[PDB]
Amino acid sequence: ENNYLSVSEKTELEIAKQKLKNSKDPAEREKAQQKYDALLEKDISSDKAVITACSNGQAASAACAGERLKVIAAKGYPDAYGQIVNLLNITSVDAQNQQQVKDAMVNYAMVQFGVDRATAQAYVETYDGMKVVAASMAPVIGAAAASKIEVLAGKQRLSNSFEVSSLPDANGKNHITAVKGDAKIPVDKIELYMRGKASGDLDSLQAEYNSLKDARISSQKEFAKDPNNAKRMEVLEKQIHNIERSQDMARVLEQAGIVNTASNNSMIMDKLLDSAQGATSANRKTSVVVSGPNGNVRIYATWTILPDGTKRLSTVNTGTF
Amino acid sequence: STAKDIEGLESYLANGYVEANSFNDPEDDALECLSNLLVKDSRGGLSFCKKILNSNNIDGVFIKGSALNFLLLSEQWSYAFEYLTSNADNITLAELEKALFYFYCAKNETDPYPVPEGLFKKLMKRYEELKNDPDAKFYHLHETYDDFSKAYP
Repeated sequence: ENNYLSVSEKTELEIAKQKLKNSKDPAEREKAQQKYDALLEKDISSDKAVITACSNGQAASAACAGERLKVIAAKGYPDAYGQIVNLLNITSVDAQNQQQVKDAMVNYAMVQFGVDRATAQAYVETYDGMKVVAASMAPVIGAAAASKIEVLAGKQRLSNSFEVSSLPDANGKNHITAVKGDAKIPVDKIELYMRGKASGDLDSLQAEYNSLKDARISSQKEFAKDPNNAKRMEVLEKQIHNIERSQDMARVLEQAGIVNTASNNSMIMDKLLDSAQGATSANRKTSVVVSGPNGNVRIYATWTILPDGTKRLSTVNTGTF
Repeated sequence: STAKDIEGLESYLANGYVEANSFNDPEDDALECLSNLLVKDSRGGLSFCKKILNSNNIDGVFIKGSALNFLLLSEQWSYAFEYLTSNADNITLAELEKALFYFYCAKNETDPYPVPEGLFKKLMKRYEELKNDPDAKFYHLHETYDDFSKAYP
């Protein structure tokens, strides 16, 4: 049943299944689910035909995802994965295939999450929704193929005169990035931060921060005795401050009529990328003006100059009222 | 392991980022490096609070408030009192709100430190200048100023 797990791994898989079923500790069940999933991935990826199709840089190919699909069918939806596997031959999204990419994402989100068509469409048309959607494919088609699907959906969503692709960072973490010339924008800076979708549970951070704030008000001399107190409060304050600027930026564009659409976000990426072209360490700050039915908004950007001379967007900000 | 934190700081003052391949706001990376240093090594951590509090070549404004706040809550509080007395006309939004907040809390201390003359008027002068900066609300300046004045009428 799990022909490519060692004897030890079969034992661990069974323990994970038991803890998943019997533990009254949600943290222990979450660990057990992760353990079950990691053992299943080792089983599938250790299939001899999966190895042949998925190794030496081919993990994102259609061949690789198709072999993994065959294996998963043998140890058991499959029509949603068929349209998805076919997208893995695509290298660039243009008018020929963009609707093929969109429909496969929509149809998959309906089958996988049980939502109706209109709800699936709204989910896949967002960066954060599409990240959840592609991530949910990884156990079946593999992480590299799921990552490629997220990039493909990004090229379709953000169609304009830049490309979208995935760039590794300092740790091997993928960042979906709009790229043009010698300039780069990690797209979450536009689609999340500029749209008021900064990470962090505002209400959780606010209560942890207000907790420390009252202690400092109650006895500042005592609070100051340990610099850990002021370290935690200042980091909470900054996180809260980033959310509040992120939400205020979103509302500035909102009130101007520049709402959260792919078209608007794509247009913003393209103008920012143009403004960065050929920049130098002399001036690392640029700005563009975008126009909506209710007025204009100036968007300020700061760029990091990378060692190879290209520019990567570091901060994006609007003004306020 | 603090020399790491010091080299992250040195790079922020030099190129405006902690490390090249970090996708964060470099001010946030630097705040972490500064607070990590202050807890592990005060003597060197307060030094970079000064190196931030005088640098006319730092992107972020928040981090200056962080640096000032860290000195006010340290044994070198007096370096911060004398910084606010002379630079009150030049201090940013973040510094002014951290100043107004420190003294609001100091109203509750048993043993408040000796406040230099006219400092409260210099702060209140600076507030009336920065009151109408649209960025004031992100520091909650009008609220912090309300507690500061209702603490010291």
